Amino acid sequence: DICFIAGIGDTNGYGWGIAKELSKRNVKIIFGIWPPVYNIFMKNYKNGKFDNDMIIDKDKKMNILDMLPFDASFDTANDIDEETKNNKRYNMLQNYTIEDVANLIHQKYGKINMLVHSLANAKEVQKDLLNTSRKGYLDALSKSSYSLISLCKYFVNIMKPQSSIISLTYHASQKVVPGYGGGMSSAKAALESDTRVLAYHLGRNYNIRINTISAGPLKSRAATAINYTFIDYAIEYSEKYAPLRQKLLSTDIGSVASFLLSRESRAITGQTIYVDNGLNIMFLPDDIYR
Amino acid sequence: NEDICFIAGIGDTNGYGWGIAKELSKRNVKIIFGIWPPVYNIFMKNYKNGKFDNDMIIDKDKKMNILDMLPFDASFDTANDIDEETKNNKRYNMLQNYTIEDVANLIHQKYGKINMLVHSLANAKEVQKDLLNTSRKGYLDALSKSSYSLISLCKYFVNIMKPQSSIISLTYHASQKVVPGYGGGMSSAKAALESDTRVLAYHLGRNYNIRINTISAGPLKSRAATAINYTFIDYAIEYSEKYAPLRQKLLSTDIGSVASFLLSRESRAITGQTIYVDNGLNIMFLPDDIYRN
Amino acid sequence: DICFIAGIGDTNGYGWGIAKELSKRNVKIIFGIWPPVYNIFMKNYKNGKFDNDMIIDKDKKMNILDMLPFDASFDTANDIDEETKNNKRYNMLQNYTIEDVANLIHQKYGKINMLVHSLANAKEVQKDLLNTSRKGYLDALSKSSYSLISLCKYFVNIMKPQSSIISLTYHASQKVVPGYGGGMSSAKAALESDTRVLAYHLGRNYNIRINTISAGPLKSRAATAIYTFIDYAIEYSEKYAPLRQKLLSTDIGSVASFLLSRESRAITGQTIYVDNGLNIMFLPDDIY
Amino acid sequence: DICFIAGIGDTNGYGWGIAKELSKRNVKIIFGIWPPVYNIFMKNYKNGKFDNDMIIDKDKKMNILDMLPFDASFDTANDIDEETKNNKRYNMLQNYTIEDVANLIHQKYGKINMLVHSLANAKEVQKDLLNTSRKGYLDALSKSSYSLISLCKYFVNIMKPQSSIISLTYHASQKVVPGYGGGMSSAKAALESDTRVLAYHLGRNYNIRINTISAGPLKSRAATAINYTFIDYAIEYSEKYAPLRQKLLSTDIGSVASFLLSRESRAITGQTIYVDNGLNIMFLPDDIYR
Ligand SMILES: NC(=O)c1ccc[n+]([C@@H]2O[C@H](COP(=O)([O-])OP(=O)(O)OC[C@H]3O[C@@H](n4cnc5c(N)ncnc54)[C@H](O)[C@@H]3O)[C@@H](O)[C@H]2O)c1
Ligand SMILES: NC(=O)c1ccc[n+]([C@@H]2O[C@H](COP(=O)([O-])OP(=O)(O)OC[C@H]3O[C@@H](n4cnc5c(N)ncnc54)[C@H](O)[C@@H]3O)[C@@H](O)[C@H]2O)c1
Ligand SMILES: NC(=O)c1ccc[n+]([C@@H]2O[C@H](COP(=O)([O-])OP(=O)(O)OC[C@H]3O[C@@H](n4cnc5c(N)ncnc54)[C@H](O)[C@@H]3O)[C@@H](O)[C@H]2O)c1
Ligand SMILES: NC(=O)c1ccc[n+]([C@@H]2O[C@H](COP(=O)([O-])OP(=O)(O)OC[C@H]3O[C@@H](n4cnc5c(N)ncnc54)[C@H](O)[C@@H]3O)[C@@H](O)[C@H]2O)c1
Ligand SMILES: Oc1cc(Cl)ccc1Oc1ccc(Cl)cc1Cl
Ligand SMILES: Oc1cc(Cl)ccc1Oc1ccc(Cl)cc1Cl
Ligand SMILES: Oc1cc(Cl)ccc1Oc1ccc(Cl)cc1Cl
Ligand SMILES: Oc1cc(Cl)ccc1Oc1ccc(Cl)cc1Cl
Ligand SMILES: [Cl-]
Ligand SMILES: [Cl-]
Ligand SMILES: [Cl-]
Ligand SMILES: [Cl-]
Repeated sequence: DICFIAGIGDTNGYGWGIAKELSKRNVKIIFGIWPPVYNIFMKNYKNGKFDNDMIIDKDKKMNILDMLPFDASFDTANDIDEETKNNKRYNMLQNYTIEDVANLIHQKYGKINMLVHSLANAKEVQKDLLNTSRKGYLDALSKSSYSLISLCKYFVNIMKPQSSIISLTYHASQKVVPGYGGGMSSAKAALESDTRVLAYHLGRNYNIRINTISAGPLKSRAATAINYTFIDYAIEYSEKYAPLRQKLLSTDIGSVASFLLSRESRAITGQTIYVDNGLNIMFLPDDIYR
Repeated sequence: NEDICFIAGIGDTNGYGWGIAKELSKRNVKIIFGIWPPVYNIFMKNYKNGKFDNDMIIDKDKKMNILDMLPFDASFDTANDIDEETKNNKRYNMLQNYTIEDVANLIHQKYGKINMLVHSLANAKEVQKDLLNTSRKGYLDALSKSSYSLISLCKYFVNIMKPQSSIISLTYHASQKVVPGYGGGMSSAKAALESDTRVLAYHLGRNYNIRINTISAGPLKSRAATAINYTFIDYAIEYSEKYAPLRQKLLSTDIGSVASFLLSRESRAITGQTIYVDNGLNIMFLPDDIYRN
Repeated sequence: DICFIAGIGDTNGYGWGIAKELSKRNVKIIFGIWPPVYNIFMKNYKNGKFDNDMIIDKDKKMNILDMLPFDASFDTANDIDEETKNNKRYNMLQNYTIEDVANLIHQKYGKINMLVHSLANAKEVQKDLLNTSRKGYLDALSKSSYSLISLCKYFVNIMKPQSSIISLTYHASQKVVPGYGGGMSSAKAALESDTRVLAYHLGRNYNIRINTISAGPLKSRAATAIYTFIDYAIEYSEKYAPLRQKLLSTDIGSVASFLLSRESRAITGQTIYVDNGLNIMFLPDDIY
Repeated sequence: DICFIAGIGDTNGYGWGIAKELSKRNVKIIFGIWPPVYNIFMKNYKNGKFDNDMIIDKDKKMNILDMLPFDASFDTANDIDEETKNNKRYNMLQNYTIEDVANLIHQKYGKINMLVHSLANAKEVQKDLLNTSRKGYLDALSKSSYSLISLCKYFVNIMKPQSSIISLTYHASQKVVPGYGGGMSSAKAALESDTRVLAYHLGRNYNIRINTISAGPLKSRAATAINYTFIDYAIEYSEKYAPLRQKLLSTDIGSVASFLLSRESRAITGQTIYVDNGLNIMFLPDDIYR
């Protein structure tokens, strides 16, 4: 049981919660870390900054097999642009394209069992969809949607039959969340549809499964960066109006992904699964209702 | 405390209830069967003749463990709802406490409060009839037995369940897309069960911190399935094994594994949901003939 | 073109709005009027109380072909219960069952081509779903959902091919609306599913189309009989729907009239939202 | 009432069917024609090759207000690349960018009432999703999805009160259609999501409505160019298994588009309306049951 988790930058996101929960099941875990934060992550980890965040309970802490620099906007080394080659954080680093990381993992560890796509990006997220530029829009689809397909395409050859693949989405794909701008809504819409199409292909040709988890709000780094703030309203609305009022943890999403990545979920594929305390089911805020 | 599950809708070892039972016991969850009185005795005779002994094996070193088996009719909420004919029925008279209220109270006396509840049952007298030609009594019977029964079970079991408890039912994709042959208001009853799962999840969540979901299952050759009007169930299985993204035979235990996950605390942020456990066949639009190789 | 419109009690509901819009397209309209309110309706009509409400524009007035008593609880006269036999409001009336009304319409005007189901009922609507009784839930399904099926079964043989059928639903079927109790949510969910299954059977065997309009909130008599629920619903919708305009009964009538016509002949089994776009929204807008 | 129809390259598509049904309600019609096929269209039209296809009934025939070159690849003139600029079919054409045509329509005809998006393109449609390149994918999203956004953005300030917008999508967005490759599934998924997001911003800022029609299969030039071929299979299945067994015509979609573009439909926005003889509602083939 080896899982590659792409899209860990710190201990505050969904990627860390998935790591944690899978570690609970003695899955070996490999982090794919975006190069602009790689060296920072590695320093904090080496200086024990996350040690407390690695604790599960009395007698298991997390065990991280490897941490690799990983940029899912580049499929192969030939795709790396000149702007990126001329960026100091990327220059120390090698083998950070989807193809390169897949080759490295395979040669180093052999075939793996699970894959987590826990990343997204969009230059113009601050702009509403109507005022998003073409370049901004396509950047969102490239980083947040296409990335999954290419990840699947390069990883299928290094995954065993009956492996499982997970991505994270948001309900803004399906119902309007003002503030979820820059084509991110569009990108999550595509990702949930592509999950179906990929499940057909991965199912039939590889007996590999793929699903997506539509998560509720978490104050991760990426979330707080959208412009108190958007995420703060989102959390507070969720905790007020969700069927289950308890605070939503990265690790609640971690448990469901760990189930979807295991053979326990073997008759589930191509699905969007809501791990959001049931908020998605509500139509009207509850205020007046006695 | 400790995990105890009531599974309403076990009439033999060939249905989803038994798969859920088997997967729950795998996880050392205590399990009580709710068995429809018309088939209660036949079930109890086979269980003691050892006829389920082989179906009860989990593996070389594990066997299922059944805490209790009770007569249960989800047609009746209380004793006073029991009609004249059923009273005169000899399959029912030597059996007591089989109304929804009664079985809850009985379970709560013998064992105290439970953690888990599975609704694994449906009935519809005119299932063989198309929806357009299904009578009012036919339609209301389907809704009564397959949809309202879940609501009543919830209502009565809510006060004998611990907080953080979980509830599941089973549904079929016929609710959302047209399956001819799924007659007699069964389609309508699953549509309602899926809608009711959401509304119940709101009320159960806010007031008791209890979760409820439904599993939309692919085809299984259960006793009931073979009672639908080749036969319906054989085409469904054959079609699904041919056209689903995943070609494996769908097993009751595949539903049971997912059920046990939804019933456990690993799914604590999931509620009100319809979860597809059907090898991904729901995601397909057209048959795959021209395209495949 | 002749349309039977089941579920008119007054000018303030969706049925009247549909009637108004159909009459705009020269469709002849037959009202199915629930017996409790039949007398009152015919009295008010006779004394000219609906005369302003019948004007479409200054060159066109609604024309109403007939007004027939109608209770969708009863498939045949054999189904009428003792309580109803003790109701004077019914004892003075005839041919109000689904079977009888279809026969009467067919005997009187021949085959028709449009049918509108604009009705619902549930005795325990004030009770949340969890504390709704079996009798109450089944009542909601019987009156609000099964009634569509039976209306279809009885009208199919007095309808021409290329006919069209419409009912009204609410988004409580698909997303939680607290206060929409009694199993009304369950009934709308069943109606939307049955709309698909009926579309298949009616499509292949009769070349007949059937769809459901999911309407936004309107301050009808039945709505008010449920802040109050309906004023909350309306305020929220007007606060948050993509479109600010007040939702009018005739905005539904306009879509119903399109769906009932040949212009929508490639559309069947569909739930069409006519609600100022409210259904698309996730979160309140305020801070944004 | 004036409608601009983006995506008519011949009389065999849904664009033509919409133009026909709108002309039937005396709407004035402007075509946005892709420059690569603009000349041949103008030749064919000028020679009478479309006269029979312009016949509506006994006494009415289509009346076209204008026919303009138009490429939804380019938002403004500054976006046009040098290869395109030198291409023979572009270098005598002008004002064919999204912004330029909007401004041309405006000064030529004043403000308009209706806008139809009836285009799609994807350079790698013959490749299944998993095997689609990043560039192909983004090209599908750029031409088939982002273009709607850009059309909206440049047109809103040239639209009259009570204006309405439609585009055309396909059910492969929601359920798997093998063969609908190249990220077209993805693009249609984006389009349907974006239709909701646009409906919100357009409704609240401009009281403008936008919907999408999910059409059944039509033997158009674009459909034939995909691939039993893909389209012949799709039509055969639709005609055998739809609740309504009848040939699906471009005017069937035209009729719905006309409605949605009109004031009869003013309480409808952000929706995906299925015009497919009810095929979308079916689960499995019908063979056994009958
Ligand atoms: N946080 C929430 O409230 C929430 C809700 C719904 C969905 N999601 C989704 O969960 C996933 C993770 O988000 P999160 O909140 O955990 O954010 P996060 O900041 O913790 O993780 C996002 C990660 O993406 C990485 N990344 C960005 N661009 C990349 C690129 N081009 N190549 C490789 N990596 C890149 C960043 O380094 C970062 O570590 C995303 O898909 C997000 O859209 C989050
Ligand atoms: N078999 C399938 O392919 C399939 C597919 C989708 C959903 N489901 C659902 O799974 C659930 C169980 O079906 P199954 O396939 O295991 O068949 P099954 O024959 O094993 O289960 C049906 C059970 O319902 C019980 N029952 C019927 N009426 C009852 C009543 N009034 N009161 C109490 N019990 C009653 C019977 O004892 C019977 O054992 C049902 O809800 C069904 O709709 C089954
Ligand atoms: N008003 C709204 O906000 C709204 C919103 C969404 C959906 N709807 C739906 O639209 C339809 C019409 O409702 P409305 O709000 O216009 O209310 P309404 O009060 O105008 O119409 C309800 C009618 O149903 C009739 N009725 C009740 N029981 C009947 C029976 N057994 N047989 C025949 N008629 C019977 C009543 O006489 C009444 O005239 C209903 O299905 C309702 O659920 C209404
Ligand atoms: N034909 C079907 O069975 C079907 C089914 C569902 C949806 N649709 C959708 O309907 C719409 C119309 O398709 P159609 O089948 O009528 O095919 P079509 O060949 O008539 O339409 C495509 C048109 O778009 C033009 N075009 C392509 N790229 C362009 C761009 N760069 N800028 C401007 N114009 C461009 C082409 O010249 C062509 O005329 C598309 O969005 C399509 O996806 C079609
Ligand atoms: O998808 C999300 C949804 C929410 Cl409610 C919060 C954070 C999310 O994640 C992102 C949002 C925008 C960008 Cl640009 C990148 C990421 Cl990771
Ligand atoms: O729901 C089901 C779906 C399938 Cl594919 C097969 C069997 C099913 O179960 C039933 C079907 C009809 C009746 Cl009357 C009772 C039951 Cl338990
Ligand atoms: O469905 C409805 C939805 C809304 Cl928002 C308002 C009124 C509605 O109509 C009804 C609601 C309950 C009952 Cl018992 C009967 C009817 Cl006619
Ligand atoms: O969307 C469509 C759906 C179908 Cl069934 C047939 C044709 C369609 O339209 C297209 C499909 C692919 C490309 Cl590249 C361009 C276009 Cl216009
Ligand atoms: Cl936005
Ligand atoms: Cl049926
Ligand atoms: Cl309620
Ligand atoms: Cl594909």
